[PDB]
Amino acid sequence: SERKAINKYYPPDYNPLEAEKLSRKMAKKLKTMNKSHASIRLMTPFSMRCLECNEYIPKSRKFNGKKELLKEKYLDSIKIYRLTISCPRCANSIAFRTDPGNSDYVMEVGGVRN
Amino acid sequence: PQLEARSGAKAAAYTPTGIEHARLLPGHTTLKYRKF
Amino acid sequence: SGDLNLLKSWNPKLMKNRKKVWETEQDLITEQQKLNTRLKEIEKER
Amino acid sequence: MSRNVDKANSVLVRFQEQQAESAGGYKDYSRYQRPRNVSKVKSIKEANEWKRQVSKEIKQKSTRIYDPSLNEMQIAELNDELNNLFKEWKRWQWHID
RNA sequence: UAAGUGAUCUAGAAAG
RNA sequence: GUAUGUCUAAAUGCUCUUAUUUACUAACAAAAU
RNA sequence: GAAUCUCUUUGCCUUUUGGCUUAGAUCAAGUGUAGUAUCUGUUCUUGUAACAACUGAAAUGACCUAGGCUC
Ligand SMILES: [Mg+2]
Repeated sequence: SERKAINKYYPPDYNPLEAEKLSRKMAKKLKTMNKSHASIRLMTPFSMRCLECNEYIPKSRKFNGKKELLKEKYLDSIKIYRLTISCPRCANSIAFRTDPGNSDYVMEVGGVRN
Repeated sequence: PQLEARSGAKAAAYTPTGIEHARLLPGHTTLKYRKF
Repeated sequence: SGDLNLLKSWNPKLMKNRKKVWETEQDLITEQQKLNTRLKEIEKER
Repeated sequence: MSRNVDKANSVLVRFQEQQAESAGGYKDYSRYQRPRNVSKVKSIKEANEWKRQVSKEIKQKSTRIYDPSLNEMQIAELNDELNNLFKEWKRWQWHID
């Protein structure tokens, strides 16, 4: 019952491998886990303007974003991500990408950096 | 904001709870007195 | 605390990620160099 | 598994759900995505549940699309989504029984 | 001619 | 200290991949020779 | 003289604010620290003739009191 709980109770018949298999079988059917744009909490490094309503969301402002994987990676084996945000006033989907060549981000049809 | 000051406190009487408070437990049943 | 993003995997400005990127570049870069030289040699031969 | 979703789709929970399904017949038709092609659902109860779910979805869609910033494109998009939902519902009202 | 005996604290769980 | 809130009418088995994690959480704490 | 309406000034008006704390703290950081959680595809699904038998189903509505014949 307590966040540092050592052992979760299992039923008396719990073939772990079998259980895993079952879960897998019922993971394609599952709504969540079988989808993109999984949530995340992030502060905004770019400090940018929301292109619709010009709301000047500043640096380090916290948002409940959606992180999604971009299939087209950078180079070969180092992934890059789309990080969706909403502007506070108008609900326009701002987002950005993390191209690690410059050790920084790229704006993605959301707003503009300034 | 709601970080707000105040105007007045309160005192309204409900049905007692019947909870065994630690301090409320008995202690110093004997009252002292003066000499006269 | 201050800047949250600093405690995220996806954040590229996180140092680990940067290191990884560098490593990737370094390996790939090396490969390119190896191939580049070969290409040059071939050109010379031609 | 912060933020609850992870917890929900943690293996143990999934296993529990499966067990429930097996013995007694507790499904959560909220939890699984409704199938695209009907007529791969021989049971009636399941079909009914699916229909209910779609109705709920439609209702949800309706509730949001009358919001004050009406000129925004999300609302417009939903209008098509709403239509789709309606169509789905209609389909679910098939005439096998 | 006589050294070298004994004194020994502790001690983890929750939430924040 | 892993926030929160509204919203709810009453295909089947199969196998193969791993020396990893699209992992998530930051309420917690912050210095040199 | 009395009734009323319109404008200006004075009075009355949010000529502007409902807490405290180290101005609450900081405009900085390869972070550290604690926790919580599991994944990749590919597939299985005989004809012809003769003899014996039937000539026809389903829908809802027209009669009578769910049942019974007719159209
Ligand atoms: Mg507290």
